[PDB]
Amino acid sequence: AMNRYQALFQRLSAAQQGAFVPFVTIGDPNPEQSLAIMQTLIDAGADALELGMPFSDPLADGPTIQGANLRALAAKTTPDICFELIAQIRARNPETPIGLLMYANLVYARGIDDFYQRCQKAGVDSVLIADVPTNESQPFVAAAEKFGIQPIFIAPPTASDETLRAVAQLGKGYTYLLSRAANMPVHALLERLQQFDAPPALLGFGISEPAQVKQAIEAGAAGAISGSAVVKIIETHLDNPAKQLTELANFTQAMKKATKI
Amino acid sequence: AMNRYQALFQRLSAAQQGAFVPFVTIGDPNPEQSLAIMQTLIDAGADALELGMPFSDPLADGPTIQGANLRALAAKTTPDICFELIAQIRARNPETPIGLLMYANLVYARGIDDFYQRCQKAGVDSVLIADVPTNESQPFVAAAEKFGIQPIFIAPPTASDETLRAVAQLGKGYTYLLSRAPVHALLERLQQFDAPPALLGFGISEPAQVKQAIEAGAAGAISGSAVVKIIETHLDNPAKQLTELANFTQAMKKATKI
Repeated sequence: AMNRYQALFQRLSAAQQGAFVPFVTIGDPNPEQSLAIMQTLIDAGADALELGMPFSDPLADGPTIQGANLRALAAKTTPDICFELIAQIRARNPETPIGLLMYANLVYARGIDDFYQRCQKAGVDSVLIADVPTNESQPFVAAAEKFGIQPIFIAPPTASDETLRAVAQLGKGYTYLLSRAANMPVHALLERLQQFDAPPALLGFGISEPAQVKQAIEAGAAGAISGSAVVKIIETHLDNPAKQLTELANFTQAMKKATKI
Repeated sequence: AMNRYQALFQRLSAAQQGAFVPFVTIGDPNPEQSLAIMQTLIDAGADALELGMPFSDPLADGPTIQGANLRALAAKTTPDICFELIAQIRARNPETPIGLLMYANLVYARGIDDFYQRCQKAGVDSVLIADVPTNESQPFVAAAEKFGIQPIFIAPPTASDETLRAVAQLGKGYTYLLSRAPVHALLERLQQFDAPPALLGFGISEPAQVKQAIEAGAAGAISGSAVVKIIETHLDNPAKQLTELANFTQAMKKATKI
């Protein structure tokens, strides 16, 4: 029977909407507030969550998500903590698809198979391994398959046929369409992905305005994902937890509204 | 019994100079030219090399290092090739220290022991694991010890004490600092804990930053992205690309005179 994303997309299409998926780092600014943040996103109309686990990368300091990683680490977030938090979100929201956007480091650290087992225990739907190409993805996918987890791949504009083949054969759930930006390349790739029979596309890069969401859907994507812009809201109101939440709800409502009509 | 870095710093100390260490991505812009680039850097007075292996991280924000990865990968650079190029540089330059700056991904991918064994075979002196904190570095430090490789760690200024005695204890070769020229202070504790000599690696792209690093008390400076930017801006003319790298490396090394 249908996985959570297959059902989401069919239900949304019947409602003539696309999907809005916000991204947050788990444990930012601390576990308890991160739990409130995740629930607030769901309650305000996020169609699924995309979630990152924190790790240190001092050479890459500066961008918003790295900023989140530092806060979560300062709060002593560990992967065990991240899985406990995901479990609680899953228990309270049994229908909401939950995807993880991981870097390989933490997935290898305690064994690949171990990681995906923990994913199944916590109720994760999908895992996107940000920094391993499709042609090296075999042990990730084998693990994902064993634990019923949908593998999510990135498909850049330049994607080769053998890359898109892999996406369609190995990937489930959705395809992460990274577009760093005239419209023809995006239109070309959406059409290509369908011809290869890949999972539905979410446009995922630099998406910060409601109009970008509406445009993604108009071009034919299934929805859009917003990284930085959700995390930025958390950073802007670090001093005031209550306003973090009301601003995250307001932003989420605006972005989800742009998925309609 | 001195590793390549100890023999280096002994020499540099006698010559009244600090260290200049450029960074490049192995195989950027293709393997043959990368081999010319590495030799050009050494010939032009680089005291050691810091070298990366390319991999794809399309979500990353960091255009210089990203473009280097993309270039090297489009030219079909693989880890096997990286080790072959390293071995050639080593044969031709028996004394020059060669440090790898790696992300964990590639080190785990075919096994940690395997990776450090290939470093040994290739004549690599040190490995810095960019994305694993000292207090999680046990399996890297063990494989490093097993195969005679020196582990290098980053000491961020935010870091405290036990993080910092761990860096001085576990680390060998040099210590990588992201402080800019707080820095007097952080260098003080490092030397107080017997850390390996400290190199400044944040935003070092002009000779005046190299002189400032040394004046500040550091043993030298690492230019983390500047050399890659010269590659990037002279892609259409390989011979010029090499002339610009020689000139830049010369001017950076000169700035190391105490």
